[PDB]
Amino acid sequence: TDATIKKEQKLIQAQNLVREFEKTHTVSAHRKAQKAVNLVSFEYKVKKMVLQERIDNVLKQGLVR
Amino acid sequence: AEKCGPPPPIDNGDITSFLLSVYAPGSSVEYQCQNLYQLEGNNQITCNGQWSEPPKCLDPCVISQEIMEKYNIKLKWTQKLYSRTGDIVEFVCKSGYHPTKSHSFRAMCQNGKLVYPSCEEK
Amino acid sequence: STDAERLKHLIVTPSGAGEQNMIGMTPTVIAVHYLDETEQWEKFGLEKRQGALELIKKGYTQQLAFRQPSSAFAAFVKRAPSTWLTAYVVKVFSLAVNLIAIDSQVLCGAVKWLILEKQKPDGVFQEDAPVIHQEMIGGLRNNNEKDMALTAFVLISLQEAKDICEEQVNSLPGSITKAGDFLEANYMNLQRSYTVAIAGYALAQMGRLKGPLLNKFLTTAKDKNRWEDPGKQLYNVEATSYALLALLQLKDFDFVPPVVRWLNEQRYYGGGYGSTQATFMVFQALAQYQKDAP
Repeated sequence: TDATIKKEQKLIQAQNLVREFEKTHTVSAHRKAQKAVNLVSFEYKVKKMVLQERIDNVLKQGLVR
Repeated sequence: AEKCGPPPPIDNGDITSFLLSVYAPGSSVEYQCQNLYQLEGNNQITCNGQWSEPPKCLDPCVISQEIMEKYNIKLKWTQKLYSRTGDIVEFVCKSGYHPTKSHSFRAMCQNGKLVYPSCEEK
Repeated sequence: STDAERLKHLIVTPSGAGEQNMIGMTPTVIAVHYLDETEQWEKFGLEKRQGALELIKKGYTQQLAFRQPSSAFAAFVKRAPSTWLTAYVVKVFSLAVNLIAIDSQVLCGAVKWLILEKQKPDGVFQEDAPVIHQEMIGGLRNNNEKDMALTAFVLISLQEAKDICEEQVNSLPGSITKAGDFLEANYMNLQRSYTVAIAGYALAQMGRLKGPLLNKFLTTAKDKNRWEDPGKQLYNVEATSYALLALLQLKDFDFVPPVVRWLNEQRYYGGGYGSTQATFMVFQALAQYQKDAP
């Protein structure tokens, strides 16, 4: 089931990069987290909204360098 | 198992919806070909785990100016260039060149093939 | 790296219809893209980045109002869909997935539309409803070699959205291959340096700009630094930017320094009547240079 495999690999990579962005408020982690969240399938709709809310919350806190 | 996997990928075409990761049992999917491509089969193939026989996109025909100028021929209505599967194309000779009777100047388009008639000078 | 003190004017408010709105997104999106990948935000003012991101959000959601039900795009909803506008929106949004949130189904619906409806049997993409603002399309306005240049443009936009639409569009690889087949077939017959540059970038993305085709690309450059044709210099800047991106894909870093030198020596900082393709490509190429810098 390589389809569902990749469907979940996109999710975990988005989770790790969003966590890295939350820990490192930088432009690099912002771009990587945004690209990773956008590539998550329509299946995990509510989970995508959660991670996108977390990216927006980090952007409200501000970022450095 | 009783559900279904991914829809079969056809050539020169694709499904008409967002590709699901897992497909439900008994659901049919619509297929569409590219431009001028003629479909041959049921556009909606139904879902056990094995999908129904997907339809086939029959290729069309591209009549380029290169092949025609090499044969010293034009079109009767000189210029659509593109022809669908079965559209009859009517060629004519060019100035000075006369027909060689190699093929009738009314050519059918089957899949990809299309036989070009020729014209020769005196 | 170009000083960001000049680029302050590229921060605009997206306002317009199905076409002006993209002319408004283009400078804001490409400026944030440039400053991110060049690491000049601290000296230019990082506090402005968040505000510029909000501007990009506006253009995104505003453009969604012109998304026809066929997933295509046009200046109005009841107007005929444009192939170039759909390809350009795909291109701008594919760069914007690194900045704001974007719905994947929108881009992929537009890609499926371009593949199924607006690709001809020989892989050519056809513009059946030209845009109203022929100044936003750059050197592609010229009629000569319109088939080659439009196919290259759509192909570049498809290969940019590859990351986002690989899972949902299975016809994408075949369509990309058919477009590259047409480009490779009629590349050596090209006479226009703009088409040589944009088709060279498209083939280089596919790994096809090799052999005599590659030679034609590199020999089209005058003084080995620019790709120019008789016409407006905005077209020549767009072409040289496409060529720089092709070179960066080709990893021919011994050819790049003169081209970047010429691009910097033009002192082009964006703006001007119909400067959309010029601004987008020049700063896309410079940003990708700083990212792929040797």
